Amino acid sequence: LLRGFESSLRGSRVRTQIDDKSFIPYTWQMIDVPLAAAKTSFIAGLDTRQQLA
Amino acid sequence: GGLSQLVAYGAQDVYLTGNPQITFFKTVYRRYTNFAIESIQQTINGSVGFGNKVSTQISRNGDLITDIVVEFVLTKGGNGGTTYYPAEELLQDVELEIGGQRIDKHYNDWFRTYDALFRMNDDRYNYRRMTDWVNNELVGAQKRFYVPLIFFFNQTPGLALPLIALQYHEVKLYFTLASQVQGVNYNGSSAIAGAAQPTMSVWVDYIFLDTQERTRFAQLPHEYLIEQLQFTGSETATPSATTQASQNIRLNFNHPTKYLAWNFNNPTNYGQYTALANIPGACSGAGTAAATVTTPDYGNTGTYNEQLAVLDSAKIQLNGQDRFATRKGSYFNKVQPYQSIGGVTPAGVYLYSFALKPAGRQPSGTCNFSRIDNATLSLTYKTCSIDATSPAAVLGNTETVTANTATLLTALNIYAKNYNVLRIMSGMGGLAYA
Amino acid sequence: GGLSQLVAYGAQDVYLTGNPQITFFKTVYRRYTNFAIESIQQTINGSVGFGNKVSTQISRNGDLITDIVVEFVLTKGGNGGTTYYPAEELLQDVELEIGGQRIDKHYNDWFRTYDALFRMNDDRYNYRRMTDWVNNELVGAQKRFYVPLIFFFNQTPGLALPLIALQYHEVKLYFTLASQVQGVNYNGSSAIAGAAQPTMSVWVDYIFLDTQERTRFAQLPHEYLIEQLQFTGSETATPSATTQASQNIRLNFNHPTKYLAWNFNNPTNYGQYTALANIPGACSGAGTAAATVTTPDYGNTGTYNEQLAVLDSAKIQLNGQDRFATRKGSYFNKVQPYQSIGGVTPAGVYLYSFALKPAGRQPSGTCNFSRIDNATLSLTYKTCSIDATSPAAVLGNTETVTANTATLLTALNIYAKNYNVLRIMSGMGGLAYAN
Amino acid sequence: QPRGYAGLRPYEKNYEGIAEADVSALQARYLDQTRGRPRTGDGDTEPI
Repeated sequence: LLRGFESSLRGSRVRTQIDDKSFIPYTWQMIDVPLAAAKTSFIAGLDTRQQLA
Repeated sequence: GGLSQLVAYGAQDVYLTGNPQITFFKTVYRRYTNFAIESIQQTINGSVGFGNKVSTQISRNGDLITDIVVEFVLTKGGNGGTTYYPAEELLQDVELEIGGQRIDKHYNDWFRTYDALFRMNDDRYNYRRMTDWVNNELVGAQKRFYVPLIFFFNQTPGLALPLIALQYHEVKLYFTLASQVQGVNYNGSSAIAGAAQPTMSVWVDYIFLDTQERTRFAQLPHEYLIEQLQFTGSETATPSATTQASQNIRLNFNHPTKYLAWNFNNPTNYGQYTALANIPGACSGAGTAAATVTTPDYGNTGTYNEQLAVLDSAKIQLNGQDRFATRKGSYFNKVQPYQSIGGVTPAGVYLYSFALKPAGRQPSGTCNFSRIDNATLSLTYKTCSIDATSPAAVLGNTETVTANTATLLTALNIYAKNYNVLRIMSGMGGLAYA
Repeated sequence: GGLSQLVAYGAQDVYLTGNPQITFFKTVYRRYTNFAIESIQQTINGSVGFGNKVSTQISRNGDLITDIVVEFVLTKGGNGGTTYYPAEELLQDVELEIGGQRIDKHYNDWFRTYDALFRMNDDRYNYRRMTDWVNNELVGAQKRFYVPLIFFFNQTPGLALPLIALQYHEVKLYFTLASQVQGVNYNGSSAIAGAAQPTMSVWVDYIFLDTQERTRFAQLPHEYLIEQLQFTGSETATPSATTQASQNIRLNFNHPTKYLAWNFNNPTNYGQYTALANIPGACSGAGTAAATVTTPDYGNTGTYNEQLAVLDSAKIQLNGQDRFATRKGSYFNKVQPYQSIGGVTPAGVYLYSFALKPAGRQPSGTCNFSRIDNATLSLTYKTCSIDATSPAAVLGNTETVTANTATLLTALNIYAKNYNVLRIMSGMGGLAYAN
Repeated sequence: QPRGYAGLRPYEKNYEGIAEADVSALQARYLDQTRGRPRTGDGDTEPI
């Protein structure tokens, strides 16, 4: 009780307790939905300046 | 009548009353243990007087202790309006020692800050009636004041200190009495000839337990989750009439902290957290020809008029990263207390909680400073451009400015309240963490 | 931001959040039974008027009852400042009876004492608004006043009286109306010519239960833990300029008691627990040439100015032995309430708790007077030497003295609030203990 | 008929009030005996 008590000594206040772990699992939201992507020939068009007949 | 409502029932009610779990019309009271509570006077060691240090040892009369009230008897050294919570000013500090270990410590300013933030309504009013003269008393009036202590065991029976489980350890209270008390033995810097020395008595309310409960406390180990106060004084980045002072203070704090609290003050006048001004109540004689913006209306030292406060804005930074966006001084004065306490905080007193409900006993979120290298409180001050002797200048002015007399608030008091564990075993106690 | 607090987790966080048990961010509310509430007017037997005794039987319209409010219509017999909680003064007392057995009884003074100790802040103000005129109303003004009752079932749904389970017993309220009410039909001792008699009506708030709960209440036996008020009026060992009077009052109380409460008062001035004085609000005309310290400023009868209180100190003995060290009257006025209630108590009103939190319903320590052969309240009074007509003497004096006009506080009212058990069985009931 | 019964304006079949006995049954006697003398209970029986 008087000597076996844990004190907030050096080594426990190191910055690596925060900087070594990334904040990605605490802020990111679960998606589980696939992302889209489409060809450039789908949004722009077919470029009607081709041949004639 | 009422039947017309009972019949008004359908699917939308199922979530509220289907497969009912409770009623409101039948209470089961819980059988409790057998106990009794007695108020017993402690002996004060040392010599009671202004500026003296005294102490008391808590006698083993009962098994557990809770409330502690320190009585003081003071006589007015001047007329009504010359004092401000003088019994609070008198009890300069109190230190709690268990087994020779320093467990906690309060300061007169904490009692004032604590009150400003956490007491309220008629609790606060009744509280002032016990530490001041509030019925327009005149010089020579004598009153006994009752100053409750606010250590963890002095607030709830849930944390009653089990003296019974501490057979080997003394529990002591060390008190420092102020060298001066306003309106009692001094008036500003002047001494009051003829003022009486205080009479003091410390009362401890002890719980007597029956056999089964007493035995369990005496023999079983315990871990009491308690709160402690941390406090350091700092020099204020003294406000100026020419610019906005700023300050960044690394806080030497530790442990899971439920909240930080702070104030700026004029160390000359107990409880003065705001600037003096010639507006009603803001200075001695305010509102008339005799008004002086160099001395407060002591009986009205505290105020809700934020114009006289000096904090423009603040933030807390942890290890280089902002903990929250910078907010205005009025956030910390009005919103924090609205959200976290439900009381009304005087201008010049600020609070920032890390807890959902910091006013309670149950932990509800803490900031552990034992894992933070650089906990810094960033303070931006208002510009003291207002001529305090002209009420129009004060009452009609802007958000970012204050009184020229605000530069007198040169002391900064920063407090923190945290949780720790008071372990008790085999007749002895002490803290789990330092 | 907040994220840096969540991430920097250490050993000291274990005792707060390790192996977590609860959250704060998702409350599951308990599903309750289906019920509805209604305020139903009762018929009063006997004639209502000043000094009359009337009564009502509570109608069996709903299944359970809780709140009861007595309505009165009073008029002002003088201007603002002449009345003080007149609807409370008017209702001299109320007695609760079940099956012909007394269960409890409250007194106008108790209502004042109760209010003085247990209500607070805007609850207290709102209460005052329901029993007095507080917006400077003038002579001839008429107002309807609501006096909620303070019987055990009038404080919480948890004790709703199961009228439904009392199929064979009547439940009655007996109300005594005061012979006089200050500022309504009398001004001090003088009758007010032309004063109107009060209009009175009693309203009972009933709970209508759905089928399953009604069935259980009607058929099952019940034991409701209730509070009761014990009360005896006493002569005060009135203090004098020449002496510190003292008194030993054997306390004739019984049952597990949560607390004792008492006050000293002027027998002719309702609510006056302190001496009169020529200081603002402390007497009729205070502050001017016309000031008198024989008559109060009735609208300002209550005060926190202890100088005008008369108890120097007190102790309670049990079986002739001290129960606690002798403490100042101001202890019982300011600290006990601070600790046990959390409100502010007016000067002249005192509290001593045997309980951690007597203000609630849950037992938190009691003193069983049915097991204490000789309990005594020992009082020491202040010396009545202050010339009440001189603020210099009244506002600037010592701890042990009071006003010369404090000798007018000759009545002592000692109350005790205790627990008992109300048993309802097979349609009938009564209390478990007489004493 | 175009509008079907919306179910609004309901009622409760066979709603009886709380039973009220007119016989007015006798009051129940207590369970705790009267606290008489606490120290000299049940006489003294003085001798010759």
